[PDB]
Amino acid sequence: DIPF
Amino acid sequence: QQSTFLFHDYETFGTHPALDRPAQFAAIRTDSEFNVIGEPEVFYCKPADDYLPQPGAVLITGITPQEARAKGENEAAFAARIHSLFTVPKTCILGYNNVRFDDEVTRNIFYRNFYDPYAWSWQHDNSRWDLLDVMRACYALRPEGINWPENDDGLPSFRLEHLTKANGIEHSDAMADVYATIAMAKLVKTRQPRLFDYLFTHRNKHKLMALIDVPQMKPLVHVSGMFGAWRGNTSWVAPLAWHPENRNAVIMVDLAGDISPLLELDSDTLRERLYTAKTDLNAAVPVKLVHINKCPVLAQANTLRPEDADRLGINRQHCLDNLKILRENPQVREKVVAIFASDNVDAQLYNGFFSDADRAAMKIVLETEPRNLPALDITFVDKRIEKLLFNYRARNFPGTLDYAEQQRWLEHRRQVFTPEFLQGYADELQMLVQQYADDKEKVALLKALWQYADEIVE
Ligand SMILES: [Mg+2]
Ligand SMILES: [Mg+2]
Repeated sequence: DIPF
Repeated sequence: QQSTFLFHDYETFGTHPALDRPAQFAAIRTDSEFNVIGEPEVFYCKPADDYLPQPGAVLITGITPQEARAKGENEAAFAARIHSLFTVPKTCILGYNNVRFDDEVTRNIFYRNFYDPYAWSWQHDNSRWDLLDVMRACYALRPEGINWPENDDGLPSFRLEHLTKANGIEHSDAMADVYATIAMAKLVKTRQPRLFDYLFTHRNKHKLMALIDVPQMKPLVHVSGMFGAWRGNTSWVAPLAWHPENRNAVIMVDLAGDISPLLELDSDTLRERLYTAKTDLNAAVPVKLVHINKCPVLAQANTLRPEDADRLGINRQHCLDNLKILRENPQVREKVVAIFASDNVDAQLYNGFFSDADRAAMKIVLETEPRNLPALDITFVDKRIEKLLFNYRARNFPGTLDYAEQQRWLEHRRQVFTPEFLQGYADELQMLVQQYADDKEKVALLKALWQYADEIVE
C-alpha cells in the first residue's frame, strides 16, 4: 500500500 | 468559514532574518484550488535610523532604503498589516523557501514588535507550507509530466524563473514571484495530484509524528536541500532517537552514508566531526536532525521505488545494508543522543519562550498608544522585554523618548555607526561600483546607497  | 492559501514573499535589506530589516512584503489570497480570491497586498517597511542595508541585497531587490522610507510605514505598522493577513482563520500561509527564510523574518518582525512570534502559524487551523520542498519532492519522487530544468553545472534548478520557463509559464513587479509560486502549485497539483495532496496532508506535525517509529527504526524517504541536488535532494533515513532537548527534533541517520564512524568512534569525536564538516578526508557523520515542525518531506520508505532510486543514483542495496547493521546495534542510539545531549536583543528570539504572564503583558504593550508607553506601570519577568521595548519605542516612535532616552538612542547609533564601520561601508560601495561598472542600474543603486549613508549617519 502506497499514498502516491 | 472557508480554507484559504495566502501566498507571500519578502524582499529584505540583507540575508539575516534577525539583524537585517524587511523592505517589502507581497501577498495574495487564494481558494483551495489556487484561484485568486483577493487583491494584491504590497507594501513597504520604513527602516529605522540605526540600520544600513547590505549592499548586495539592494542590488538584488532593486529597492533603495530611500524608496522604502518614503513609501513605507514604520515596522510596528508593517508588522500590524502582516499580522492581520496572517491571522485570518483557516489560512495556510506559504511561499517559496519561506520555511528557512520568510518565516524567520516574520517571527523576528513579530518578536521585535510585540506579537506572538508563533501563534499566527497554528491558531484557528492556520498552518504553513513551503512550495520549494514540494518542487524538490516532485522532482525526486514523481517527476514525469513536468519539465525539470538544469543549470550550467548539470544539476536540477529549483529557481522559480527556470521552473516557470521550462514549463511554458509567463514569468514577468512585487507580485511576480508570488504569481510564479501559485503557477507552480497549480502545476504540481494538476500533473501530480496524489503527491501534492499527500505532502499537503503531512505539513501537520502529528501526521509526521505518526510516520516515526524509533524503537523499530522504520526507514523513510526524506527530501531535503541538505542532501544536495546531486542526489535530487533525497535519501533513505532511519530514526534512531529523539533529540534530548528539542521536543520537535528527531535524530535521523542517512542510510546512503558511511555508518562505520557510528559504530567505531565515541561521542565527543562525532560531535565536532559532525560540526567541522568537509575539512577531514574521516568519512562524514551520516546524521541529521529532522524537525517535525518545519514541514519536512517524509514518506514511508517504499514510495521511493527501485526505479526511482536508479533515476537519482541512489544505491538501494547499500542503504538496506546499513539499516540491517544499525538495527542489530542499539548502542549507536545512546551514542547519537549524546552528540546533542550574543549581547544584541534583536538576535535573541531563541533564548526561550515567554511565559503566559510575560506574553499577556506584551499584549498590553500592543494595546497601548505609543504616547502612553512612558506612563506604563506593568512589570516584566523575562529580561529581553525591557530591551525590546526601548528599541521598539526609539525605532518607531522617536518623538516619545524623554531626554535620557534620546541620549541612550544616540549612544546606540554611535555604537553601530563606528568610524571602522562607516569607512568599510563607504569602501564596499566604491569597490562594487568598480566591479559592476558595466551594470549601469547597479552603479546607480550603489550610488543611491551612498547618498543614504551620507544623510542617516554623519
Ligand atoms: Mg523569496
Ligand atoms: Mg517512478
